[PDB]
Amino acid sequence: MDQKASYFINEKLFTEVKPVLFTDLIHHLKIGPSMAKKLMFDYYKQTTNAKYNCVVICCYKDQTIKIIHDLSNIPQQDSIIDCFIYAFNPMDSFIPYYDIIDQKDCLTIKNSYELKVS
Amino acid sequence: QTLKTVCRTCSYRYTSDAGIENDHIASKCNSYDCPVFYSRVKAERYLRD
Amino acid sequence: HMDALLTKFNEDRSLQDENLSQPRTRVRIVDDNLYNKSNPFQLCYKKRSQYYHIYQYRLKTFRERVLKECDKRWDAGFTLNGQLVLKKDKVLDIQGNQPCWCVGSIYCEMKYKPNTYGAPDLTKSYTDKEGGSDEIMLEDESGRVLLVGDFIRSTPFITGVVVGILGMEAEAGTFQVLDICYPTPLPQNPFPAPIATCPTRGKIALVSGLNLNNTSPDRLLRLEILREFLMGRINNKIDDISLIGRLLICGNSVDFDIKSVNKDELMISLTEFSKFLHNILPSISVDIMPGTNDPSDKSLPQQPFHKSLFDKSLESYFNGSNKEILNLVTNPYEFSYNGVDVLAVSGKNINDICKYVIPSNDNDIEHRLDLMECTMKWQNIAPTAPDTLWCYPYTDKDPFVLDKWPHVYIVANQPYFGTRVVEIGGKNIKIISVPEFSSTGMIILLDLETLEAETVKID
Amino acid sequence: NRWVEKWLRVYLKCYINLILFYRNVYPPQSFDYTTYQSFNLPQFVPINRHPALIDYIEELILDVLSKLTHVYRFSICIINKKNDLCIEKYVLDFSELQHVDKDDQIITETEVFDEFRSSLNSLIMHLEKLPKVNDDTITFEAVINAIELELGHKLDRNRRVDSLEEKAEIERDSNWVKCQEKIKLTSLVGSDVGPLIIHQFSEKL
Ligand code: SF4
Repeated sequence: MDQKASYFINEKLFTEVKPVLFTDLIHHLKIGPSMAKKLMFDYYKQTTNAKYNCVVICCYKDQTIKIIHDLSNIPQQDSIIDCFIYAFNPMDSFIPYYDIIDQKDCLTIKNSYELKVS
Repeated sequence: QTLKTVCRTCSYRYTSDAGIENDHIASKCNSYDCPVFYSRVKAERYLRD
Repeated sequence: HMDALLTKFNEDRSLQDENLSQPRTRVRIVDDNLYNKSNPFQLCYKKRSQYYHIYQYRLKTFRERVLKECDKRWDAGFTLNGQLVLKKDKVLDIQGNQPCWCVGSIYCEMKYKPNTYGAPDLTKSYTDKEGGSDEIMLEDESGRVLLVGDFIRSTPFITGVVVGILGMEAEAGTFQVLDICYPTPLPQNPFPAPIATCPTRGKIALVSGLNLNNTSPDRLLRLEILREFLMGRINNKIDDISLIGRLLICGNSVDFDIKSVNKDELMISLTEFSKFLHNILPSISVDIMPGTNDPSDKSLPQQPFHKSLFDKSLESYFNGSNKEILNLVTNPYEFSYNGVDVLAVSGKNINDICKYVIPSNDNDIEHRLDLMECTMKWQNIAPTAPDTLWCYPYTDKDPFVLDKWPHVYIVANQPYFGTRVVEIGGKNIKIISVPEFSSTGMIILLDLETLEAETVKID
Repeated sequence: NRWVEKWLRVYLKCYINLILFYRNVYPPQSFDYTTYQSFNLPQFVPINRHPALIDYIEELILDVLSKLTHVYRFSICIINKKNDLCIEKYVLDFSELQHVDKDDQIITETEVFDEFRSSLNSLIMHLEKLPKVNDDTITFEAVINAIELELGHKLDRNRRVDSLEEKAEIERDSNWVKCQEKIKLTSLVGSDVGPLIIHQFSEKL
């Protein structure tokens, strides 16, 4: 019932139109990447008049990791396990801009040598 | 490095096909009149700084 | 679509059974290389025409080096019906009909297929036909001899290659090629296994350089969108994070061309590199090296440029953490994991040989894979402008392609992926050719569990 | 100030040349997505290099920024070769500017670039969502709906000119002509950063 995420995605999609790639979701919720996949699926499931669809990355790998642009086709990933949905885009192309984000809360896997101020 | 490339392609006529000893013979070319040589002279004037 | 249905099917990983405010730290990385040695390839702090003295220094250093091995590590003179294999290098007594060990260096054909104050193309007429002929000349600095045989084209000893040749003499001018020599092995730096409580150690040689012109978004694509999240958020559920170690770029930090660039477009791509590296630095620690088209000396010993690759947000981390999370390292570096020594090359050192300066020695990934095998074996002068320093180029301690041998050499920016392993009498060496990122990436795990490499197609 | 009209110059470069790209007034193979045309762009904007044309574009932007308080609304007009009738009129604004106030505060570089990236991406969105029929035979011309201007008489009155800056200024007043003064109008999301209020819309026919 986590619609607390969904309206926050709704401003960034709509009231201004900069796309979320991943990092806004992890900044907002600090949910798991599997849970972020569930959330983006839920947004896709509860889509009402998306201006344009997202394209997914595919979890099934076979020594390949490809953003799908042959959406109907199955590009070398035939016996598919799963997909991780992200990069919901208003535009023709999928480009975000990239920025420093808060990560001390958000880092899923920390550094083998943690940084020291010294 | 472009001047050194020009100089070794100029100095290829004195080697048979070798390219690794081309650098010293390129550096020791001294014309009073060559349109890349003086630019290499001031290039090597810069690298001492 | 049914792609969403696959997510609907896979409800088993609700949250991957991670706490997710617990970071599970993966690697106990040792990195013995960082502090308690001088790096030979690195600059001189006091330091902070050249090439000529270096060439004789390589020739003499190899001459005493392989002078120890013509009969110690090769053919006994009791064979060949007592044909004398005594250590005469000059061609004055090579004309004696007994074949000796001809300890000399091949400079047969090295000039440029692609290109006018010096009138180059008129000179290059001599280049094309003679260079196309694959004939090999051996120079000990005392005279050329002809070479024919099968290993003329199969074994790519193109330039700077001190060998001892064995053939039935049969003419003063020419030999066949039955045998070559090598430098002696500088010895086995011990490969460890931490057998008690094995870490399942990190396994990484990922990035060949994120080649990033501002002029193209497609090179900007496949960084920061698939990567920085394969290290941490894009998941193989969950083993990809367990294999991945500490981030290794090799050269090519920002692609640009020098005659078209100015101040602010250099900082645009360098601050977006800062965005990438400060994005991935909480997740995975990084080791960075410039050297071919990112700013450099354009030499193999090349001073790595600190404080320019980073914005003010990221600038204070190298001040805060000295060499742990990131340090500036050169085009060669000996990354040692308590004796798993591995060597890096940004690629230009072999890519100029593989495409730019090659008219001969050609019988194309399986050809170019073995050029850096050769450059590993002889530890020799590959490129055309080496060591390229106004002060202290080489002080008889630090060859640009060094003398201490690694367990893996990294070379970069090839057309295709290539990863074999070959065993030599000294050690075992795995061949790593990580492709340039616009040529489909083919991004690689490296080593250190059973000395095994794993590429993944990033396209 | 000084930095704020640099931002206005980059924003108008992105706006103008992006309208030029999505109307196919120049061939798309000359365009490539980039961040550097003399400055730092917020987004990857498809820019053809063509140094006469980019000279024209930065010329026009340096013309519009030269007045900087008469203009309440910069705009882009779209004219066919077939008729002089307006095909689209893309709206932009110079309302409540920092530069007229000359307030030092506030820089907010990432925040102003954020709202600029939003307004650019909105321009992308409502430039693909109208279709592509008759994709060639379109041209470009500028229009400014401004509140209080007339500068074109400065060529006259027997003036004697000595400095290159006012040579440029006479070129600014020379290049601009008042014209003689609806069918559809579509919404566009503008930037709503504090000092730079750019309330940008679109018009159709
Ligand atoms: S400087 Fe000397 S070697 Fe170089 S191009 Fe001129 S004449 Fe030839």
